[PDB]
Amino acid sequence: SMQLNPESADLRALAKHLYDSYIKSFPLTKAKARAILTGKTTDKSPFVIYDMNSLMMGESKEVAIRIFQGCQFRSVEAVQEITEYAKSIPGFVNLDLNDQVTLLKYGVHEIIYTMLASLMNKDGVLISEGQGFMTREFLKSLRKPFGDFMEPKFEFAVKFNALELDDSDLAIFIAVIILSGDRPGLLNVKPIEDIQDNLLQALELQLKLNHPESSQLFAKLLQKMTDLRQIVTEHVQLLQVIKKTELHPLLQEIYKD
Ligand SMILES: O=C(NCc1ccc(NS(=O)(=O)C2CC2)cc1C(F)(F)F)c1ccc2c(ccn2Cc2cccc(F)c2)c1
Repeated sequence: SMQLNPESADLRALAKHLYDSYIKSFPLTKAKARAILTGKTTDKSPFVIYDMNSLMMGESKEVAIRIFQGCQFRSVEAVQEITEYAKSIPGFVNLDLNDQVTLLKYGVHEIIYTMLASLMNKDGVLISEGQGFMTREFLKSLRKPFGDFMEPKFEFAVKFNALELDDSDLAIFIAVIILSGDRPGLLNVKPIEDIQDNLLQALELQLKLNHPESSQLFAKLLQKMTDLRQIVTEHVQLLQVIKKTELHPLLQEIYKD
């Protein structure tokens, strides 16, 4: 932040641009989520699924299957949302279409887990764009091996939510994730890394401006990009299981290779 000059003003314009398209691409923001989770919102208070009884009034193996079929459904519409946003990242549509598909191939699950944290508190998660709330302990209590399917998310979210990012912060963060230069099968790492470096400059200036009394928030955020890789691997391992135990075409395209 040290200087107010043309370079720092471009980085603010890039942050504004990302925020606006974020707001356009993501109906349920962290600000709206935090409002629903605190009772303040105008929107009719969401129904709380906390046991088998409350799940029935909301709508065993059938209870589990149904829940995971919604998570597959919402995850598909979540990929649409994130596709829209990526298109708004200055530069992104000027890379080999192959690289674009790649960057998004490996990106969506990391963003999903990132933005899922926005919908979470200690007690549980907002579902169906804020109309429901499903508790951590209920999800936990589901038949093995689906029973332990969100716990990693809740664990991630607890530590992620303690950073106290807002929508402005997350917009740039989410862009930094999509423009990851280490994804398999990238043709041109240079142009990708080049955009990410500018995004990383915009994030840093954003975190300095937005979190005055917040030590190494930049470093801690970049370390979260490490937690996310690990979480995505552990999901895949869990689905490598369901294959033998018990997805959606576009999720199958992403899980392949
Ligand atoms: O928003 C949902 N889930 C978000 C989500 C996304 C991904 C995941 N994890 S994942 O899939 O592993 C990710 C990598 C791709 C988990 C969730 C979670 F539920 F935990 F929050 C949601 C939940 C229930 C829904 C539906 C749709 C139908 N059900 C039933 C119903 C329950 C209550 C009322 C009702 F009308 C339907 C959608």
